[PDB]
Amino acid sequence: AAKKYDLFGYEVDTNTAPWIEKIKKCKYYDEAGEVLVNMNVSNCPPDIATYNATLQCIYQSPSKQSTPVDNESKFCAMMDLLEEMQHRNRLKPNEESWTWVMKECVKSGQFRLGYCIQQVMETECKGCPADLVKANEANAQKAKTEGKEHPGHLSQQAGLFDVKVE
Amino acid sequence: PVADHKGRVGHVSQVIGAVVDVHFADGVPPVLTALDVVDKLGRDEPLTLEIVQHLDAHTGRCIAMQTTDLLKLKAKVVSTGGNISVPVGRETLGRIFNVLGDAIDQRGPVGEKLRMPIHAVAPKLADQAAEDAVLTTGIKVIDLILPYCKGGKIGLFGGAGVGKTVIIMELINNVAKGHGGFSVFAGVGERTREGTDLYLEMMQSKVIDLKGESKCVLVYGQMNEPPGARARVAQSALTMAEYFRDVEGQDVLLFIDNIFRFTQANSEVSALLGRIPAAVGYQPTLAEDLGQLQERITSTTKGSITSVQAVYVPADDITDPAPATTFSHLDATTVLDRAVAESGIYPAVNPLECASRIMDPDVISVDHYNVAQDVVQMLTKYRELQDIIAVLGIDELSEEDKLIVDRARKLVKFLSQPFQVAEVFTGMTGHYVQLDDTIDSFSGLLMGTYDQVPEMAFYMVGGINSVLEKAKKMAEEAAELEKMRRAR
Amino acid sequence: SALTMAEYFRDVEGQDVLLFIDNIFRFTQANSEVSALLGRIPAAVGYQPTLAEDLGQLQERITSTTKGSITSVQAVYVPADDITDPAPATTFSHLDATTVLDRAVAESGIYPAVNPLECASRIMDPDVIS
Amino acid sequence: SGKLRLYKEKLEGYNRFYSIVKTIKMVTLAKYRAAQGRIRTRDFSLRYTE
Repeated sequence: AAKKYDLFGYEVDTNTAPWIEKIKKCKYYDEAGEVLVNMNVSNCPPDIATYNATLQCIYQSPSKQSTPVDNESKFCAMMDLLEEMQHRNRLKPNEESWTWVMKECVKSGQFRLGYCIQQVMETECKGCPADLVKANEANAQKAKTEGKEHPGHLSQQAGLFDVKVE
Repeated sequence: PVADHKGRVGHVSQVIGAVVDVHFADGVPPVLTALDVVDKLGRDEPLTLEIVQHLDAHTGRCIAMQTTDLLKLKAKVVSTGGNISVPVGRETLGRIFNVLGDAIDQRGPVGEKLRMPIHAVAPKLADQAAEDAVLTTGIKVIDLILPYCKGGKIGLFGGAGVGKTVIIMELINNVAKGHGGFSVFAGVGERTREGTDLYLEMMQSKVIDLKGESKCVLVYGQMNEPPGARARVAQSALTMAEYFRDVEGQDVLLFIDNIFRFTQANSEVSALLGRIPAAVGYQPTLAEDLGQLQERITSTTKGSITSVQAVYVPADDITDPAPATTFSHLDATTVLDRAVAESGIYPAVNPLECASRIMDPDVISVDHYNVAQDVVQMLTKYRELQDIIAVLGIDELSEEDKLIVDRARKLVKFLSQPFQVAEVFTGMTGHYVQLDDTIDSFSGLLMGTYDQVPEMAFYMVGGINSVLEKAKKMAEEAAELEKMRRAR
Repeated sequence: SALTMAEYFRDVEGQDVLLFIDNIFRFTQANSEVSALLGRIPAAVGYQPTLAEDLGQLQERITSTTKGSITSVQAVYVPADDITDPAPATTFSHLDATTVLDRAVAESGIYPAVNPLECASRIMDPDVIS
Repeated sequence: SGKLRLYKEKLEGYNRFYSIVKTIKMVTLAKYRAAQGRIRTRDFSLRYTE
């Protein structure tokens, strides 16, 4: 309805729904980014709803591309996208945005990031979904029961002349 | 009236780089005439040529304002009936133009009612102003120490990091506010990144109000354009200013950024034609090229055009022919230093490094001259006292020296002014200090009337009254602090 | 001609060959002398406009390929000790090791008069050397 | 050009001289500021030595 305007005062397209449907039809979350690029090139700036769908695609997609990439990280992709919709494209992440990130942490098993996200959601949002918190803590107990709280090489002792700098 | 050479057809005889020779069967049009390459050629932009030389009664050598790629020989060329035409009027306010006077802002048609040729003879000796007059910029430093000359040229020395953009915007706002005159900005050899930033900033300060009334025109011959354009953009902007000066009788402000790039562009053009460069390597017509531009900037009986040109010194050599020739046309000098800015003084102007020719009782009021000289003398003494206190100690100064130091520090703090353009960012409301207030405010401080006011009351305030009100707000503010510290 | 002999030994014989040249600057000097009579406008300082390309073609031929290896040592003359002259300055980019002699060092009785602060080597890396 | 090279070297060399000496002034400035205390604390020690 209301007409947003760009930095030079020209009007912009606000109908993001057709493009959101395209994002929901992507099997790999790298394809979702391509849809966003086409949105901007078409003078259609993604809104909060559009970014939320993209985060959902990352969580629900198998991998970034058909072939595996060396250091794929869904959490990094989500956080990088969030920085774009807050620091660069002035907007605000909402609860759904952070919850999707938290869902990735518990799904992936990176319990430590869950602690940080839980702190983020509690500070920024009303609170972190207790179900995700319980799952995140459960993962932490599993690691400690299996004795893998930290990588082994860090635990191993060292000295002034026993450290291989490499 | 119409010139007979309009619609005259010719054929592109020779093409080399940006230089094109056109043959006209009925006769070459007059020099400086503009021609359009009608031939399609499958280009992306139209090709315009400007006759600069006559090789024979039928052949003429021209310089292309755009790239000459895909231009074949025998291509049809049609004369436009005169020199390059630029739109002039109140419809150009708040708009961006190029050398050809085309709106590059993509904000709809200009809808001008008249056009003027780029090349116009300078005002005759009989049109010169009867007497020199001061231009009240509203800035305490400029109006006091280096007053501007109506119809004069001011060299704004300084680069990025000293607030040049804000000073430019403030001058544009003040001149319209006080003198009701408009402004024309001419970016010659401008980085296209910085040109975009200026347009965005001017929209934020509302000197270019897209939904309202703007008080500035823009003309950008950026670096990416061939040298044939960067050597004429300044003249196009000057033509726009001349319209307001004559038809409307205003006191316009013409900013040129830079004037060195104008010299460089006209130097490259001369080299392309094959002319032998003079010393250093500039064109032999360096003096004439600047003269044909600066001389058009003067105060006539109808209006005036005061120009603020940003001067760049190549290799930091003040004796280089380019700056050396430019200085012969500058009436005032405004120097910006990073050191002043880092000390929290805005605008960052070095009062002792600036200069002006109208600093004479014969032009300005005797009281104004006396006050300005006294301030300069006190500042110079303050620098000398700085050396001593940093050598022997502050306590070693005599009673008179201590008073001089205190007064000088107040003057330094009192030379800073809040610009209205910076209200959004800095929050604090700006101030426009009238000249009459400036002389009285500084004259009183020198005598010693305001020897009891705290030093900080002069920092970033406008006028003597602001100094007093800020003192009330400070004295009353501290009153609560005492009742608190006394209690608790 | 000398380079052609070296190339033949490199390729056909498949041997590791040394190639000493003294002085490579004269090659540029000879071309400059004839360039004026060939109707070529002199470039800066007064060298031929084709200084870079003419030297580049010769230098590129002086290299070690998959068939054999050429170890090339070229003496470069710096006119009036002006190391910023176009001819010497265009040669630094075609070399792995640069031994920059200095007259001041020689006048002090130090031989070889090598200025270590101006010399450089590509193999000066921990991976290659110890 | 050598002549330009010579002059540029000379200028910076003199600049390095101005720097090493500007430091000396700061140093001897301190040894004099601190040593200026004697003027206030003198002229009565030798009264009877007169």
